[PDB]
Amino acid sequence: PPQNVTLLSQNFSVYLTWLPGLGNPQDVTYFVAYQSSPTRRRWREVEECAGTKELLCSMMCLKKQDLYNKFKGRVRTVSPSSKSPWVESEYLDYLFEVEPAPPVLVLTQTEEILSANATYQLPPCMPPLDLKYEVAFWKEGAGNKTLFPVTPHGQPVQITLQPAASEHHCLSARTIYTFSVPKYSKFSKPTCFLLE
Amino acid sequence: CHIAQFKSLSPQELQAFKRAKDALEESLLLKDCKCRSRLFPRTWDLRQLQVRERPVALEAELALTLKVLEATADTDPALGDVLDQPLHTLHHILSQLRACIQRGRLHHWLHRLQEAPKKESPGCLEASVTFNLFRLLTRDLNCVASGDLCV
Amino acid sequence: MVPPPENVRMNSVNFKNILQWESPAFAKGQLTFTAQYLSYRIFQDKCMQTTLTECDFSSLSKYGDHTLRVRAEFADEHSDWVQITFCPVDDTIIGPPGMQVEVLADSLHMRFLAPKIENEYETWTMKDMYNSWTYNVQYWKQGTDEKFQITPQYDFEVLRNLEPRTTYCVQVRGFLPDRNKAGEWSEPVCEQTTH
Ligand SMILES: *[C@@H]1O[C@H](CO)[C@@H](O)[C@H](O)[C@H]1NC(C)=O
Ligand SMILES: *[C@@H]1O[C@H](CO)[C@@H](O)[C@H](O)[C@H]1NC(C)=O
Repeated sequence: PPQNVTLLSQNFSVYLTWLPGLGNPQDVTYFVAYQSSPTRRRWREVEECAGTKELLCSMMCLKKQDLYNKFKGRVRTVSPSSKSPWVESEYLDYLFEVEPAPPVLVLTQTEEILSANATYQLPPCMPPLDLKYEVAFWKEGAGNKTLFPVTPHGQPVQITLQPAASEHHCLSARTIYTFSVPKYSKFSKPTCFLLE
Repeated sequence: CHIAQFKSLSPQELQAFKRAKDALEESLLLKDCKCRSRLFPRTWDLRQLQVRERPVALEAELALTLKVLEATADTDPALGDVLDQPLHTLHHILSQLRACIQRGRLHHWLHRLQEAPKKESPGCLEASVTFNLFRLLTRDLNCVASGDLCV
Repeated sequence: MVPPPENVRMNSVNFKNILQWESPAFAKGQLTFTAQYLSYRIFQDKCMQTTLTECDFSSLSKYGDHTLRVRAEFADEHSDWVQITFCPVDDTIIGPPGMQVEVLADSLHMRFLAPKIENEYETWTMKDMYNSWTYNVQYWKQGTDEKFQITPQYDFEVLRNLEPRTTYCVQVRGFLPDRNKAGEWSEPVCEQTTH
């Protein structure tokens, strides 16, 4: 049986992660199922993850899954000749434990103005969440980073640009998801180039 | 209609609802919550109903939620203090929803909602209204407040 | 009978709800004031036996109406209930947004920062509380006192076609067209455009 099984959340989605058993052979295979807090009797099995050897399974959206109540998952190692007991993870409430991903910045340089939009690869079945993005802007070689106010998702960030050209400017964006308390994300990798 | 303001609730209000939901769930651990029929679980979503029918569907669900939670609060004082602010907010939302609305799926849903209190145990009713609270406040209320935008 | 509090009002800027009253004259000694809010159907109590003439009600729900009450007590005896009604959604006073104006040659670039709510978080500002929120910008050249009004669609705006070597003063305020409610103007910031 897997030693540490964790139901974690990242990139707006939920995953179940385990590790191989200490004595488990190399031909080890894993089967995973999930249950919801409202219904403790049902233990519906994940079809896409059934028979997987990948130590990682995705439980983002499954049949008859409720993301508005906490749910848990279990995983077992199924040998070709034996089956191990199910190992259940902890309950995960999606609306309060979802880790947002950094946004994808789209840059458009209008005359004396730089517009930075944020685009998101949200899951199709994700609940409607409040997503806002803060934009840090700076010059290469200097630690002075100007941090702009949070902007709602679907609205661009307009940065005033000086007439000066042939300069190294870089941008990054951080997602702030707010349901009851703000959860921040890591700043996106700085994708930057020469302007004007 | 001034319901558009309920598209998103203040995080402080959502914190209060979370506290109430946790307290209600803890009480449910002891009570026997078995339902003759899963009335609250809704197979269809308000989106499937016409924009005009979405409010009346939510109003009936919200009225049941309020009624069951009101009784639970009166029965247990320990739940009364934590459920007070949630109940106040829910009643205000209910008043706006009613003041907003001047056979099919909707008729059966309304009949089932009306007959549920007189045929189901109070414990399972309060369990159903508890586990549907954020479903109603984040998925339904948002679509109803959104109006034509929700599709 | 000890006198009730006088001039009981609720000043609430950016949902910073504060109940204020004036302590009535009483030569017997200092008066202790208790305040309560009608939560649902029962009157819950804050600011119990508060020597101060001020109570904080910012913890109140921001949705729906509330009924507040304050009274004064000296030892066993107490005053009468002084009851007011507070509706945070519309009774609140919209504060002035922060202003960041930069002169860029012959133009002004202004960025407006939404009035923050201390009870809420930096993500939840007064822009998200009111879905119909918009910004009104009023600018004028110094001396002429001829105001010009614009309504930016977002929190950033550019004023162009400005005379060179000339100083203009600008203000910004939040507005709610669906209810015709306007916040207080920001302090006029005056900036010079040169070459
Ligand atoms: C499981 O986690 C523990 C830490 O408590 C660690 O010692 C152990 O190595 C982990 N299991 C595996 C297979 O790495
Ligand atoms: C910014 O992106 C959002 C979606 O990510 C889009 O709805 C909006 O129109 C964009 N604004 C622009 C391109 O100015």
